[PDB]
Amino acid sequence: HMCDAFVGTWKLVSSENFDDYMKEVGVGFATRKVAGMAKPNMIISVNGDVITIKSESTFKNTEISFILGQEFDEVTADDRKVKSTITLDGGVLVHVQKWDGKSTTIKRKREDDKLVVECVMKGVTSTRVYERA
Ligand SMILES: Cc1c(Cc2ccccc2)nc(C(C)(C)C)c(-c2nnn[nH]2)c1-c1ccccc1
Repeated sequence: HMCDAFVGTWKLVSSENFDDYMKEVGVGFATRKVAGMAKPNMIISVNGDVITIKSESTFKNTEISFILGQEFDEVTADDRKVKSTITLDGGVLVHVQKWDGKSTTIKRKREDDKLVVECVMKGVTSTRVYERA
């Protein structure tokens, strides 16, 4: 219901430093190059306490469905198996992924008519902006 403001279909309109963020995370060259090209839609829906986030692109389609604060297993777009927890803190969806002893955090926030996705690995940050389809 505050989560309401995220629901919808959001198309990528800009990206900054995503290749460097992916490098830091450990994504391989072929997947960086092809994923980097893509123009994914991020589709967010809610049904009760279950939130679903889908990403659809020419590269890969991904889907997670989860309850806030309850850890789950995820397969990332670059085919890594991680343990994820998503919480809603001060209005921002905060997605933490843990794998192989590492961690990254992906934040989704509403800013004006945009959905802004900030990805952080160590000190490398990427910002991706999406707008309503
Ligand atoms: C490859 C990839 C990664 C890699 C990665 C995953 C997990 C942690 C760190 C890196 N990450 C993302 C996030 C969630 C982080 C932005 C996307 C992505 N962009 N739009 N929707 N999904 C894609 C992606 C998916 C389809 C098409 C293009 C890009």
